[PDB]
Amino acid sequence: MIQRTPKIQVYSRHPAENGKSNFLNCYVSGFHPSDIEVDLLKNGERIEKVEHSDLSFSKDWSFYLLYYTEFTPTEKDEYACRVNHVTLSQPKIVKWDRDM
Amino acid sequence: GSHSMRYFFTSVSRPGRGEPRFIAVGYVDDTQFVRFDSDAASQRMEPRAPWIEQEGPEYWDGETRKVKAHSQTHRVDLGTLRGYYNQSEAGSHTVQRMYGCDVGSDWRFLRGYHQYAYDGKDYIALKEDLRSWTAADMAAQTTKHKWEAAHVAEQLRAYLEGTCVEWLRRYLENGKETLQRTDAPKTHMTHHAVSDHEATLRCWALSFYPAEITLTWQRDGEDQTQDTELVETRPAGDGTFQKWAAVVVPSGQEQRYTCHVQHEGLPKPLTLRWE
Amino acid sequence: GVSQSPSNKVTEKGKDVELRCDPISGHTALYWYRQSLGQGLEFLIYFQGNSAPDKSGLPSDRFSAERTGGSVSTLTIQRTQQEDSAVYLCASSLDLGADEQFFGPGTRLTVLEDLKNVFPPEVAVFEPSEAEISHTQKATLVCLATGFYPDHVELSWWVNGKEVHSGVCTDPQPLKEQPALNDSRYALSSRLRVSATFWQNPRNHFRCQVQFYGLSENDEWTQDRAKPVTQIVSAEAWGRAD
Amino acid sequence: EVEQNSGPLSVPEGAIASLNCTYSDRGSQSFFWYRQYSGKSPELIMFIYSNGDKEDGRFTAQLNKASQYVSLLIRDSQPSDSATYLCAVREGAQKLVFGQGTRLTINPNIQNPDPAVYQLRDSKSSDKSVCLFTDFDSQTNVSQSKDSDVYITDKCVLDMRSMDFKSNSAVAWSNKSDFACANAFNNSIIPEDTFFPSP
Amino acid sequence: LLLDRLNQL
Repeated sequence: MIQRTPKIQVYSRHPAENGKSNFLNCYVSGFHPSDIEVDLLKNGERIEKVEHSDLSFSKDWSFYLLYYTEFTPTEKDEYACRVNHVTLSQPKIVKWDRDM
Repeated sequence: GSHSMRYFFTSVSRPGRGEPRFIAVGYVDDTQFVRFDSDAASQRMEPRAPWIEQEGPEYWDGETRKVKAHSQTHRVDLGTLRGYYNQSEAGSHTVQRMYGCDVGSDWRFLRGYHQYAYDGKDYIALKEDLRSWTAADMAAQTTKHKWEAAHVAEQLRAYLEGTCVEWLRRYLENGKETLQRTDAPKTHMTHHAVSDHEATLRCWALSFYPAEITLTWQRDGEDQTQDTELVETRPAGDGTFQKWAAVVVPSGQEQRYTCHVQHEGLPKPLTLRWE
Repeated sequence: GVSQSPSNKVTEKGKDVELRCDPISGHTALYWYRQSLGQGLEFLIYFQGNSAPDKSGLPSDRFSAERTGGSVSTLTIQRTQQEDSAVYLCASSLDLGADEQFFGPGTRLTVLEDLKNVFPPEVAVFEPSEAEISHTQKATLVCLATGFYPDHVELSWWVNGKEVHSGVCTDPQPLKEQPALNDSRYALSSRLRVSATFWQNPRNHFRCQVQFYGLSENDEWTQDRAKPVTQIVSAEAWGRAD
Repeated sequence: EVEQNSGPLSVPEGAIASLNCTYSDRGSQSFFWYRQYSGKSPELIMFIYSNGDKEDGRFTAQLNKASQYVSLLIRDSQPSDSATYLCAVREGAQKLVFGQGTRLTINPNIQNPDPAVYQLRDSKSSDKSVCLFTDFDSQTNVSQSKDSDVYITDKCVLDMRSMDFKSNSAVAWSNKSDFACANAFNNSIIPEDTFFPSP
Repeated sequence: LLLDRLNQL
């Protein structure tokens, strides 16, 4: 039972500009096994209008998914992502960075 | 030049929770068309892209009496792998299958592959020749020997060189403005102060097709490789991709740093410098 | 190889029957098929491990096959309709998408209502014509089974103990003794042939065995005679010099 | 569906016999050729997975996905071949669907015919007398006769191994003592040199 | 289009 520790990434699709409509994406890649628990968050509350991508894996043999939602950002609210694997002792912090 | 159709299979055993979980997915290059879930409602192979939406119902019904039978063969597989590895019944185990074919500039067969892995570690894979197998375990050989009996290597060979490519072409034509498209990145560069004394340059590449790209920093021509962070290519949403590379630069030295983008979608390599 | 159990079955309408097909050892896939006289190979239910992945394609709800208690498999037909009289074939498979499938001898099934015509065949060896030996210089034997029912017979020639395979003929089809009639009885022909002086040498034991198939200890009978069971009617002849 | 013409086909010995089969679902991939005898059991003997030319000596199964058909060529057709040939396509993913199948007859090489009708002895069983047609040619047919209650069986071919011989066969017998062997084959057409002794 | 012939280890 070989396990890999899931590298996480959170970002926006269109240029990250407030006012225009964009999308928040929580790409998880390079893990094993596949029994992963993912959720997007708004400050603390669970955004639930999110659709999972189709479970695929890489040539590494390591799995990868995409969780995404429609969102428009303000220079006030904060969006982040929670990921819990069988490797991570505790969950995982990843706040959206406006320029990252 | 080259074009690939690959198939992806997933089977995770789950003790006390019924029959194992199955997930099959199809890919044309980096575009997804078919997916299956033994947990979802319809129990039917799902279309995603327009060029497969056009495919009639005789195919759907044919590829759902097929992929449910694909599942069945993968469900039994999990048990053999517990017998060979001498393992405990109560145990979440993952088996994975990926076959596929490639077609070059012209559109004819280039390369093929068919490969199994279990729990994460390699098991068995077909080589390049499609004449012999790679058995990457002490007791994955017992399966390799059997996979010569029914000339499994030879039978697969005919699929990959057969309908694999014949249908690959079909699909590529079924929606030419969806697959045969190629998108060039929308590149710029930002600046982040980590202190008064430390700075960060970040080479952006927004929405491009396909995946393959080679970003690398240049410092005074030389191949900059020490203070460089770079991520895995991330899928945007509308059939496009993104990748960025980061470099740590001392407060003042900026002109020294030039970016180098690589891709098959741009005339010659693009260079980016700070304003 | 494979073996389907038992040999045959002739039964009264309304019976249940389990059908055994001991399949090739180390085969994780089984297919049930049925085909007879007029019909072609018609599919029923394919198996995998012990799950029934495809059950569709069965005449009634009376039809249910199961394979769970190991590798060996069973087919259950409740309240036997007369319409199911056919040859039931069972074929295994090493893989699922493997090359060959391996059929066992199969099991012919007859569903009558009256066992009122279960008649053993009248077996009589006809001796070569002395005219044929003076012309063709070869001796020809005939085996006839006049009056038998149902269409369940297996003939075999025996030369001094051992079953010869050379110089034999058996018509696949017998023939109804009357055209379109209530429960007719059949007659099937068979020939042997060997060398001329072979027959004329009276130190040879030409016997013609007819494995018939009647009723088992599952159905008792007293209507005219006694119980006409699964029996063998043989006709014998030594050689003849003069 | 998988449709197929069922002949029956009749071929002379030595000649090439050809079996054809088609299908519906274009994207088929598995194509098999089983051969079953007199209600024995199907025995796979040809199978093909890709378009082209595969040969097991005499057998020569050919596939073409274009027109959606598959063939089978048997060169040097022996009399030991007559049986229902059987194409098969793999439906869904796993399961083999079949055509009706094609009955074949390989009419043997009757190289030195001798049409002769013989009576068989009153072997103390019944007053039945068996008339037998032997060594007739492959161009002959064997209908019934007059009184169809008096039975005549079909033609049939046999062997003699360590002799290297071949001949056809037919039988005619009655339970009424009023049936000779000259009037037996009143329907069955006889050549000119039909040896007819009567007891 | 998927693969037609399947094998178990």
